[PDB]
Amino acid sequence: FLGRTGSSWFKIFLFYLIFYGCLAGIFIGTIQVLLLTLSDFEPKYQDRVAPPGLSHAPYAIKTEISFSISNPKSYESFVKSMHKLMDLYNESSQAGNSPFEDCSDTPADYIKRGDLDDSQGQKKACRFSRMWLKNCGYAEGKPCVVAKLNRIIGFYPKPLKNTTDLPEELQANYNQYVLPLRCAAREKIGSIEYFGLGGYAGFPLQYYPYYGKRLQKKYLQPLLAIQFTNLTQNMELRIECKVYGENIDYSEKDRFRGRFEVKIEVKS
Amino acid sequence: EGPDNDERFTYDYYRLRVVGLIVAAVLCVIGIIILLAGK
Amino acid sequence: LDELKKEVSMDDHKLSLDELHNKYGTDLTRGLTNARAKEILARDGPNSLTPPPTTPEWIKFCRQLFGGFSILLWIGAILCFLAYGIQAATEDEPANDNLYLGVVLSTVVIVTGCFSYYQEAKSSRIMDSFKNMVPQQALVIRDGEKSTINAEFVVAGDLVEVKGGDRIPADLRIISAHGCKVDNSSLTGESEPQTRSPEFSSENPLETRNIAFFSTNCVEGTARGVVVYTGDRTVMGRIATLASGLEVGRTPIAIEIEHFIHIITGVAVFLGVSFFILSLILGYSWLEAVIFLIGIIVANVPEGLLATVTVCLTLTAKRMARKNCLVKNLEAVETLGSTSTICSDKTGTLTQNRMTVAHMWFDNQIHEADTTENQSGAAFDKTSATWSALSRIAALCNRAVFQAGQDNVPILKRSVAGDASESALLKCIELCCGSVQGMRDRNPKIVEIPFNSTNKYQLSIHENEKSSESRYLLVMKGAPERILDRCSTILLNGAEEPLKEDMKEAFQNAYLELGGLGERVLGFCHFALPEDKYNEGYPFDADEPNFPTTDLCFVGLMAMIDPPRAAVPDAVGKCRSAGIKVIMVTGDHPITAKAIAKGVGIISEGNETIEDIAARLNIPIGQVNPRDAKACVVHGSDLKDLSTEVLDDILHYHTEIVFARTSPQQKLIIVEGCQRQGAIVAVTGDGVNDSPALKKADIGVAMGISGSDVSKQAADMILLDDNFASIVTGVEEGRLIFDNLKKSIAYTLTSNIPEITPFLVFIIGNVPLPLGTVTILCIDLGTDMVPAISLAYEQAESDIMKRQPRNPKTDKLVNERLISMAYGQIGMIQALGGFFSYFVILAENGFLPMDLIGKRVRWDDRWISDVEDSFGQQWTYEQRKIVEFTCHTSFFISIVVVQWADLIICKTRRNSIFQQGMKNKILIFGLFEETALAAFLSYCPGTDVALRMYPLKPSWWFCAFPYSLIIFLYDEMRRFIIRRSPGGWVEQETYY
Ligand SMILES: *[C@@H]1O[C@H](CO)[C@@H](O[C@@H]2O[C@H](CO)[C@@H](O)[C@H](O)[C@H]2NC(C)=O)[C@H](O)[C@H]1NC(C)=O
Ligand SMILES: CC(C)CCC[C@@H](C)[C@H]1CC[C@H]2[C@@H]3CC=C4C[C@@H](O)CC[C@]4(C)[C@H]3CC[C@]12C
Ligand SMILES: *[C@@H]1O[C@H](CO)[C@@H](O)[C@H](O)[C@H]1NC(C)=O
Ligand SMILES: [K+]
Ligand SMILES: [K+]
Ligand SMILES: [Mg+2]
Ligand SMILES: [Tl+]
Repeated sequence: FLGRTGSSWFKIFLFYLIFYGCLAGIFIGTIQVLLLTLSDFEPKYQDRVAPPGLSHAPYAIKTEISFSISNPKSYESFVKSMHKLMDLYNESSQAGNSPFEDCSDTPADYIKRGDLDDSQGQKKACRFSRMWLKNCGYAEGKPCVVAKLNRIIGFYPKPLKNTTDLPEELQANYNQYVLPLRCAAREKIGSIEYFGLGGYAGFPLQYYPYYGKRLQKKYLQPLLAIQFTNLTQNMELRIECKVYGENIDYSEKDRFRGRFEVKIEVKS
Repeated sequence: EGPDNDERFTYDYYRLRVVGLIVAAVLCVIGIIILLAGK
Repeated sequence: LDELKKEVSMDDHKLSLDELHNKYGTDLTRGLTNARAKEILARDGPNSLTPPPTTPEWIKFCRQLFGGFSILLWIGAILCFLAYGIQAATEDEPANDNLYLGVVLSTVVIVTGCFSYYQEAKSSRIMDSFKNMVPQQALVIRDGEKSTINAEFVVAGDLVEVKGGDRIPADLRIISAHGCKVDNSSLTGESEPQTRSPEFSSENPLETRNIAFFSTNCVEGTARGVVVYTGDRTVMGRIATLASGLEVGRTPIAIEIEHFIHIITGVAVFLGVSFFILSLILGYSWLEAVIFLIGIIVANVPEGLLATVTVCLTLTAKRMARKNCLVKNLEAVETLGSTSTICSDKTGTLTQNRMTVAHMWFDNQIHEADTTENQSGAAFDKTSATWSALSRIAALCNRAVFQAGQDNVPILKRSVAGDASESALLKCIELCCGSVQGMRDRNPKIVEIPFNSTNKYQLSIHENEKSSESRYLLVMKGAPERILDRCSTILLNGAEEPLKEDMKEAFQNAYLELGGLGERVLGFCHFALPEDKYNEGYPFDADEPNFPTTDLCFVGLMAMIDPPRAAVPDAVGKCRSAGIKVIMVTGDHPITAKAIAKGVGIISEGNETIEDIAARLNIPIGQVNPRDAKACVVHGSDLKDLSTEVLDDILHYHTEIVFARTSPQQKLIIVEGCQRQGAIVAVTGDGVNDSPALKKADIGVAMGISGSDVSKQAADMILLDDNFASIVTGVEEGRLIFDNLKKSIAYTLTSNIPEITPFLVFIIGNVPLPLGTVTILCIDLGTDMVPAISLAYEQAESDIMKRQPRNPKTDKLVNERLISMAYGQIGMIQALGGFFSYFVILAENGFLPMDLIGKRVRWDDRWISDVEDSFGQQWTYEQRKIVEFTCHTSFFISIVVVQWADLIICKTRRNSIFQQGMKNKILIFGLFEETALAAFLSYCPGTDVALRMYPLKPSWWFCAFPYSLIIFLYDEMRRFIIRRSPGGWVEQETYY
């Protein structure tokens, strides 16, 4: 033929069949032992998610949400993702004492449901009403963005203490139980309005620590609705929403490390 | 610890780099020694 | 074009002096007119040689920039700029990826260009050396007056004059001469002075006395002649053009390189476009379809391989430089290993090029002297009183002297003023009797008759050094038979005795044997003149026989020859044991050529020519079956009337071939004949008459000390110490480097698979990219470099000089067996070890292997800063990318770790590491430096930006260890099978 005879062509096939078969069987074996060394409830390493990311619902083309108020299908793209998220926080999804629980309607302290063990059933998560998100189809004019803190197993988000000076200096400082979120731009051509649990501009600490998908399915993380009823129009406004805390840090590279990058433009 | 389990989300990449560079250097020296056993 | 120049020349030495003048419109006495000479100048053109048109270095460099790998790397470099252009227009990408990768790849092509350019070097100044043989000026007779003119202004027809010490300015017809002798070594390779006279003495113009040639010099006397040829039209000017004009051609090693380039280029374009369409079918945007292709290019092309080859060659050439063997062309480092036939000059190559005493006949006994340079033999006789009598004649009846200031150099190597035979005798006595000058001071010469054409003897009368005599001793030497007709007694073991027919017959026997050995034989005799008949003041007349020259005492015979170099016989046998055919090709006479052939082992004992059979059986040569003769001796005059097909039959039908009295073109023809049969041929030589053959040879080797400038220009290799044993070393080195290149190539190729497979699974699996493009270049250009080179220092696995020369048609540098092992077996194991570490990194950070399938879409989505892992955690864009790049880093390090084992297995093709050992210090160096480089690239701060290399955790380093070990075991088991059964299965499938 090309290389060899039929007899040789066969033997080279019988070899590579057994050979690659063995190699596949060995590869799988090493994957088995790897998995055997891992927990079902907690990942081996967590230093790469460490400082929590802050992500929002409006799917930004490039950290930007520009549209026209005087146009219907101009914002119907951002309403798709906005709906996708909030559709999960339905009351019909949170039914019965299992696996949900009614928690303080005001920001409270942490809740420990034991260890990362299966020695108990599904760890009961705090309910969250999308109805706590006042004012927010969504904002056809002047968007109503929804913030979110990235989930990390066993992470206890710790707010800053009012020992020294603060950006939003001491205003509504629920020091003991709220992780604040203050959006900014100089360039003050807007109108910041925050909505959340208990009416505070933060995340209620009663939703922590997260026990993971395996030990807490259907779990709901707290949301923080932000509305920009800015009196300006037809210009790119670089708005940055920042979260503050002891376990919260940022990076010049990762522009989502505990903060937002939104470029709103109501070009109408 | 409990709420004070910050060490869980931390890794000493600084020491690791110091050690890694020490090792790389020493392996580089060892190599020179064996090569220079005759030039 | 040069087929005309490969033919024997035609001449006009047969014409009379007068007749020759009519042909050139010339005067025998007055010479040409100033006007007629200038007319002929413009007519024929200058008496000069024009160098052939060369290829500029520009075109030579750029021709390498387009050879398979460079072509693919160019397509990659441009395709980078393509994707970059498409980006800069569509979505403003502030990155530098495609732009920088395009710059890097273009640089890789340029630098790789320098390496191949360095390897494909051609240092040739043939025509320049020939031009150096034309004198600046010549002496001509114009308008009846002699004047010096620019030799280029010399034309056919003018009257030229030459004298001892000057170069022949052009081909001349001798019309007048006085004691003129010439050095025709340019045409023959033999430096013994040849007389020139107006008389025609041979039909063959290269043998007649009435022609003098350009490229030769007058050694003594004076001559006048008419110019018959000028410039390019001279006999050796044509040889110049032939030699300088010959097409170089591709070396065996070069052909091998191009061959695997085709193979690897083939699989590259195959998988390249095979997966380019396979991606579009899967619905991949052309934006991405090209990015994957660039990666495929980089994965398939072994970027550092061609440069490795060059370095391995260079390092092999450095070792040979250290044995006095200079390599002018890097590729010639290997040709000697692939050589199946050596065509060797005799004089100054196989031989020392110096008349040396070989045997002596005295006391009715043949004695043998030591002919070797360094005198590696033993003594023959010292005791016999006869010896001292013969020794005295050899010293006394000798007019040769050592040049001043030689006392530093060895006797046999020092320059001597005199003819070759007298120098030989001088050096013979000086060696075994001490200072000859002393013997010539103790015995003052009073009268002598120098060797005469008519007398055929030379005699001398000396004052006997003996005090009790202080009388007159007569000594003489000459033609053995002439000396015999002048002898009455023979000095036997001390005492004289009558010359009976018995001893006279033993003389003839001794004389015939020595002459049969191709040796020049001389007779020696002396006579103690009677005291009473010769007073202490008796005057001797040299002009008229004033003393007896008959009834003298015969002392002995001495024989001499230009002997082989000490190492030559043994080197010839060694070449022949390695299955190399050795042919002699010489301008010298057949009797001498044949005798040295037997001396060095070109013709082995018992082997006969058709002429030998005929003489032994006493029958006509036509009655001899030529197939009964394995040896042959072909004279150039017969070679001339043979067609190439008939020359091919001679080459095919004889194992032991001697081509004697060959011209320079004839040497070229014999070389081409050998090549025509498909053989790789080496030429060894030292003269300008070897230049065409040396050029045409696959490899020409010139002698460094004895070699002429031309020969060393025409060669690929120079033996700087004239050590012929270096050929044996050269062939051995050549074979070793050929095997080691295979090892180094397999090693380099093996790591291609773990660079290809990640890109494929990236498409078919939709997982995060396991390894990057930059990461690949860190391997092929970084870590693999020193290890791959180090394989050039591997010792032989068996006695390579015991095997036959490779068949260049069947035995390739890269075959299917190499690809099967490198690509199908070992590289495949490396790929898995890479993937394993990849799955380990991701799974330990929260992305278990199961959830990875079909996630790249969301993984690469720059706007999704919340991807969910297996544990329910959310990752930003840059966070998961850090893990991904950490995966690139550990996959990279996995390659290094699996290359550890590969380096050790590529060490040997057959033998076990437990047999060959670990005595390669460069290889061990490679292991340490490779690992140092990898660690540095991972842990050095800032490398995460320039190369996207991230620090690895200690446990990460050990992921591929079990795969590294399986490689070592697998290959060790496999080679154990090879050795345990030379049959073929494992052998014919995987044996590189
Ligand atoms: C989650 O809540 C949303 C609230 O808008 C539900 O949307 C309803 O969709 C139905 C049918 O398309 C409409 O008739 C209603 O007007 C919507 N709102 C309400 C309050 O009922 C959505 O269907 C819910 N999703 C799930 C899975 O239950
Ligand atoms: C990533 C995976 C799926 C690709 C696997 C490719 C396999 C099938 C390839 C890789 C190397 C290949 C072999 C390389 C060498 C030879 C020897 C030659 O004389 C005949 C073909 C043969 C035997 C090839 C057959 C196919 C082969 C085994
Ligand atoms: C939000 O909606 C409420 C009614 O639910 C209305 O009273 C109020 O004006 C709205 N706020 C703004 C800022 O438009
Ligand atoms: K050559
Ligand atoms: K490679
Ligand atoms: Mg010679
Ligand atoms: Tl490569």
